[PDB]
Amino acid sequence: MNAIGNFLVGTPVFTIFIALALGYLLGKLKIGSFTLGATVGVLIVALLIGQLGVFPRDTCLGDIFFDFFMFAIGYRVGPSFISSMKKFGAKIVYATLIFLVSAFIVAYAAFKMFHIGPGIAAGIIAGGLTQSAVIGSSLETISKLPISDHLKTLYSNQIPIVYTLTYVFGTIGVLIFLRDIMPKLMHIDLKKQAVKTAKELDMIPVPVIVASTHFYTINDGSSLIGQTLGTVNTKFAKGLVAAGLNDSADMASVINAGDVLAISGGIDEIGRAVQEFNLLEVTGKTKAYVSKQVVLKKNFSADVLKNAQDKGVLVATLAGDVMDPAQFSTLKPAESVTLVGQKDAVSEVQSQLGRLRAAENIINYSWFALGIALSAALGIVGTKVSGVPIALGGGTASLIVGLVQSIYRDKHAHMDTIPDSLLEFFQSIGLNLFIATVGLSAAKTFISAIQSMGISVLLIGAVISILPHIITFVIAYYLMKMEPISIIGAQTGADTLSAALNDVSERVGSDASPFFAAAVAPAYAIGNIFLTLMGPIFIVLLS
Amino acid sequence: MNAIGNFLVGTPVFTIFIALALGYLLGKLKIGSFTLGATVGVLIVALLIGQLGVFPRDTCLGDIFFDFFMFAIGYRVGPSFISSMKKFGAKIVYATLIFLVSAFIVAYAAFKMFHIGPGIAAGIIAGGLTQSAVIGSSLETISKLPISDHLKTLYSNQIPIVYTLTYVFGTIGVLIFLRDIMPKLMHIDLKKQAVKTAKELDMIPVPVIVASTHFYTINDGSSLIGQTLGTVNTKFAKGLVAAGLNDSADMASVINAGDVLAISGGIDEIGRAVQEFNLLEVTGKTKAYVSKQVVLKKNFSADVLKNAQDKGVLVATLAGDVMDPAQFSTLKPAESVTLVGQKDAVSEVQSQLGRLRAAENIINYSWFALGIALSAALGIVGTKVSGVPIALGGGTASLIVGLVQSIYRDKHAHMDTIPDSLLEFFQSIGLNLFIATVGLSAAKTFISAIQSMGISVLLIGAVISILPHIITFVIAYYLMKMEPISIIGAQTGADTLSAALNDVSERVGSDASPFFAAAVAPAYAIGNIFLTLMGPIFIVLLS
Repeated sequence: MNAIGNFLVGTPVFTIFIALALGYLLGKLKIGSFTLGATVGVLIVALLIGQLGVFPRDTCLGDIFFDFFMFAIGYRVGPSFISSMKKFGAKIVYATLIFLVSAFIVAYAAFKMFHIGPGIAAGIIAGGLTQSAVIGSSLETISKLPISDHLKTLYSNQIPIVYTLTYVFGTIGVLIFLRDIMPKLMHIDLKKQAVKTAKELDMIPVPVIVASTHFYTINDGSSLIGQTLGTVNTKFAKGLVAAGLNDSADMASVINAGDVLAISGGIDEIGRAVQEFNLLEVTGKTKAYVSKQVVLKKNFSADVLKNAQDKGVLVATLAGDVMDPAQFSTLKPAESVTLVGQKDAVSEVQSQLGRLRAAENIINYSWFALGIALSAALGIVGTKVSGVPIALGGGTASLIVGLVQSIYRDKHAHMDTIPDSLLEFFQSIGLNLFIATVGLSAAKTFISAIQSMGISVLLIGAVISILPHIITFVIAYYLMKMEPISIIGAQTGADTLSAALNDVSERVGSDASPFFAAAVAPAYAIGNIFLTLMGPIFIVLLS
Repeated sequence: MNAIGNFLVGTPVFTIFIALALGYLLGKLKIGSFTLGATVGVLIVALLIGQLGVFPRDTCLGDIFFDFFMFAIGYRVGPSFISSMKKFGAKIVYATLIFLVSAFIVAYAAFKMFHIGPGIAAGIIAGGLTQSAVIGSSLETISKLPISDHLKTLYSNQIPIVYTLTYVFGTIGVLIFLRDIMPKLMHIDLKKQAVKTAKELDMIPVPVIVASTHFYTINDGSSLIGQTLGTVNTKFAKGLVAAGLNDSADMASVINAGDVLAISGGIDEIGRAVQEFNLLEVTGKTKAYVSKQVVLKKNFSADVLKNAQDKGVLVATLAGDVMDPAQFSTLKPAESVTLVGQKDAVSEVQSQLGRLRAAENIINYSWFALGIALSAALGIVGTKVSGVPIALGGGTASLIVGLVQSIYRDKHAHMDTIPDSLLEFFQSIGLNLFIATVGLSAAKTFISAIQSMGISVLLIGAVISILPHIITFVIAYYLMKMEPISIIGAQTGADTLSAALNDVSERVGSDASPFFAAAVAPAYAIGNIFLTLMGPIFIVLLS
């Protein structure tokens, strides 16, 4: 099997993209009502592939794709972050500070009970709590510690192996617990509860009747013949604007036989007018009638918005449904109205109302590249506390950069934005590629550590990974009376388990995935910082 | 400036994603009617950034993104490749074999005239003809050559520097020549000529009247009252199918007052029926009426397709427009029909006609990953000819894999496909990232080679890069009577200038970009192979 092993280690792209192809197929497997999922299928396939030969750890593609994934989450959760935090931000920050202290207490108790060594303790924490930087901080701390050189070398060798052994369960077992067992224990369905919580806020509006233009043709003998376009437009009720005879929006032309009288507004109102006047619909071939999206200026005038109907343009909300005139005063600046009608009339009320909103299909390459560059530059930033180095790291820096960038773009919508399909693809493939890389990097060491310290360390790692979640769940749900989706998001952020984000978001759906990411984000930063600090203090205490 | 240089070299992601952000902004600059373009803006910004400090060449992100770009082109050009090759494939293969021999003749003549050394000759060819593997093949050949060790070392040192000096002009000047000067010299507009050539084939159909369902409400006193749904459906002309009273598609129910009579078909025909019966349109709230896309089976029955109208389902082409019944016999198998109507009736005729077609919005992660893995595995393949190693390489292997994968997916459409927006984003960012990486890698050597061999080598490289294009253009347009877009595509493929693909495709537009890529692809492979072989023979001849 030396040929297969040599080929797989020689070509890294082939291995990481053949573990990402079979991994998804394995994830699509459904047993009963339980689906393995893409992340668990990739972490299972990558280990088996990595058993074939030795694979060095690749920090060149995996880290960049993880940065892309974190930026995708931060950009997708941008607009709703403030609204989510105003409702549930202090509860989440009080649940992130309970999981961490509970994990500290449980780890200390187990380590004291089972006389666990310092290196094994730091490896177990780094694996079960799914924080990789713990190994580096522990290496630095054990280097500083005044111990014998042989003991320091032994601990520094023990740390990576225990981390690799425990990390396998700390990604599958914890994810299964907080994704399948947890909703059942809380007597709720993840999808249903997330949708209901998102409906409690203004996230998912009902589909609205879009207001459009129909090119009706006037037949001879109609009562509309012999009357001006302005007269007919005034005679029409709200939600029915005459956009102009033929291709002209002038208000003084008379309706002679053989002319097209384009009518804009809602479907039911247009149908009532059609039944009233016995008009015949014709699929008119004209490019002079359009719907534009206008971002209102800082001092948008109410008079022009009110009189756009008189000018011949239908004003509507961004969704597409026509809005009541009383809403005109209510809405705002920075709100995006939609102007529907003739080109000449829509290009003037827009000129007096604000500026055109950029469509979602266009991709802002400069915006995306600047976001990635600033994410890297901010992840560089760090500081040392009590001789222990900490930093924002790729995850936190990318999350913050995505948040601020999306908020700025939402505030000023005249600039283009990265499409949601692209953001979803990056969110999916970025985390899965990182999981594949780390699983391929650590499979032989995992099977080797099955033989030595195989059972005790694995079981203690499972206990330290599972028990804090249980106690924090009991405290939050039975005493702190949270909502289930907030509990799950706060725990996922506190544990710093990025693998759970993709799976829980895909089970929730795109409707409340922004709510889940918003719940995760504040917990994620505090969990990252405290878990990074968790290793060195444990090493100092135990040894 | 040592702090800035150290930070930029230390963080590679920051540098390559800050040269990709300012690069696009510089590319958006428009002077007169000439736009620099994204690729030239990135190659200009990256050189200035690379003058700050020394940057090692990164083959980890740039090569993978180039593979992604080539796969994106190969997948986008998949379905139309055979149709394009049947019309213009031999002309393109006869223009790829003229550019290469012309370049050989011109390079040999210039090298003999100016007593150009072997290493400088190989570097000039590798730079002007934009083929990087030439430097490696030349290094191997000069290693084999029985020359003095000092002379071999001198040539091996000279090759990279001359390549770096000449590569700057061989990407900007040639692109400008074949993108701006060439259309003007051919008295055609690139966009207009490409659109006309695509219209000559069946690529861009005119927008078609989509056939939909309108939920009309029957009012009291209507002539439709007292008649069965089947009777009304038979009384309706072609293109008007009664999809069922209320939410039931049964053919025997009578039309009582207060019922919704959903009518499916074309807008103008529905409007004529509305004028005939004075029906009132209502935005009915029902999810039981849908349009599905059905891929016909190998033995699709004509009888069921003909009688779908009687059953209560409108059959239409994949575009959306209703089709004539005589077209039913014409168709097929593998053609995708569209069935519009009630859920119960559409889920049965589909069951007897074939299988549902997968929507474009869904992304096939397994398909994409398998494509990338097979691209890498095929790029591994190679062989040696006359002691000179050649291989398919990333470009050719990825192009072939994308072609075959897209053709297979088009043949069997029941499986999902990678979205076109994602393919476009990869095609854009993949090449630009590679350009940024190579420009950052070679800027100090470029400015240094400005001082030594600054003018003569640069001018000879420009001549060898430009003149073969001119003579092959004259031969093709004035004697071989080609079309302009085919000439441009064949030259771009023969020169193996992947940087021109993105810019010419973006100027052409998405309408005929598949035609341009199809014209490029066969030229690209032969150009790659012959340019790879071009170096060693020149070294052997000159020295």
